[PDB]
Amino acid sequence: PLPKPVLDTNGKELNPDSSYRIISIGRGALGGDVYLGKSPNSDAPCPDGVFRYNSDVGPSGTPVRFIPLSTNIFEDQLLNIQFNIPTVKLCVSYTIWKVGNLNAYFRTMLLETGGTIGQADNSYFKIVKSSKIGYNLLSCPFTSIICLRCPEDQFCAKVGVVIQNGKRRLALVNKNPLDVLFQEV
Amino acid sequence: PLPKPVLDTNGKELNPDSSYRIISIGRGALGGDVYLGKSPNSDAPCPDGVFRYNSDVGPSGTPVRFIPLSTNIFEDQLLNIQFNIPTVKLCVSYTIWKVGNLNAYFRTMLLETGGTIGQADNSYFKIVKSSKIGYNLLSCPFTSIICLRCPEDQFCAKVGVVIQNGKRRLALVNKNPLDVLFQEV
Repeated sequence: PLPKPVLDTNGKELNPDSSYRIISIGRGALGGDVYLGKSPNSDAPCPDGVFRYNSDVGPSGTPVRFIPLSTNIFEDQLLNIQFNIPTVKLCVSYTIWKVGNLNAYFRTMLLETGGTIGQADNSYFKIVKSSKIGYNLLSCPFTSIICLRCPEDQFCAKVGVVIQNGKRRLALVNKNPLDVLFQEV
Repeated sequence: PLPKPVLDTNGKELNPDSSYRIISIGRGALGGDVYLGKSPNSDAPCPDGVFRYNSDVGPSGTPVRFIPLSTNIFEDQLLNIQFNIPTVKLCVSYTIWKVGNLNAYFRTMLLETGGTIGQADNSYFKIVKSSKIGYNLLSCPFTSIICLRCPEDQFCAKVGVVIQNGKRRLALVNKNPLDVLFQEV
């Protein structure tokens, strides 16, 4: 390869200082965009959970920006994600996407906000062409730990959805990842 | 291969209901056995940290047992580890080895007790021949999550040591893993 850029919904390359909604390929009740929601069982003072609505015949997603290593947004390269919105003074920190501690009930890690930019921690994701249609999100937590004999020595897993309190919570999964697209604003 | 068994310090295969000390190949202040210590900053009611002494000219390690998938203890197969000792009624749970949440200061996960047996969670380890001399411990957390294109789809990392409050705390590392041996009791 060369590095392959990630594309808008219209075809335009992704711009580090434009904001996009993550939208789902599914049409119907089988669809709904990514948004920032309050976690049913969080003790954070801010909304800190990454969900997606139950149907696309409702609100639009919360817009996000992407922050690559540098300098453009390519497929298959570590990058931060961050909801791009106004927030109360108390919540400015709870917008940068992050993957949380192991959750025993779901047997996986959930996506939340409260991460950090440009640090080898739990805030690094990847975009990749899906297998069905479009793109998938990947989570590469623990970049700062050698994954033995793994591609580029890194742990990576597919982003998908679990049902937490009847809402759709984004989480690391094994089957059925969330196929998505990126609609500029 | 066939499956290769793990050996005692005397040569005898490892027995699921015998207990061993994890001892270090280093001689001197360069040595010290694995033990169960109180974590300087834990809010657990029980000692819950996996350390190793600063010199071998001191106390002996806390003995452990091993619990394989089944039925014997081989190299390179998921297995639980558990300090095999008497405990107050309140602490019976804080003996089974486990790897903890990401620690931001050390940029890695630390070893603690409080795990569980026979469950695809944060309590699974592997034994493997080292590269220098003897054996190493491996940590395979998140067995219940597909590691993309990884050997057997699993995240694995080398067990080693960080210095937490001047004591030696076992942790996942990248270089210099802890070379160990197993001395029956």
